[PDB]
Amino acid sequence: TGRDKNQVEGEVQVVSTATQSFLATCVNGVCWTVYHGAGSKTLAGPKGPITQMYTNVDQDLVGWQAPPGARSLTPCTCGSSDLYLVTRHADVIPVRRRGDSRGSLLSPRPVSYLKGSSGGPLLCPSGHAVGIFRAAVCTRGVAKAVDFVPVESMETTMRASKKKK
Ligand SMILES: [Zn+2]
Repeated sequence: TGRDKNQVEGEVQVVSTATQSFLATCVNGVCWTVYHGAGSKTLAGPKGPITQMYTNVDQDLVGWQAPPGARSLTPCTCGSSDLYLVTRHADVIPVRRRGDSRGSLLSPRPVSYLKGSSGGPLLCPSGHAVGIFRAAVCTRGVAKAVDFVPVESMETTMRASKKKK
């Protein structure tokens, strides 16, 4: 079921697929990344291409089966929305969630800098992942608001991995 070797111990893992590179946040023992970047799965685990377990195309999301290769952050809805997002490498900025699919980036920046920041996570002020960046709202040439996938959508995969048959 994928390579999944070498201890990851990382809340967010940067990877690259046949189309591009972006981010994936481990949540509830499930690595979640952005569908508009993975496509035909086969990304890069700790050391080898891993296969995806589920894919919410209607929601543009894909969740793998992370186990001993992921720290997995805590979901928790959090009444407070002072979240924090990290870019492909770091960029720790505070974003106030404006909805389950929207967050207000307190620090506007050129959307080009957010290229690959999608698939990351908006962590509550306590270290709880509740939103994975899905799209940047760029006005003149900088994102003035971040759109992201809801963690509640990850729970549906946990209830049943697609279950087509
Ligand atoms: Zn939380």
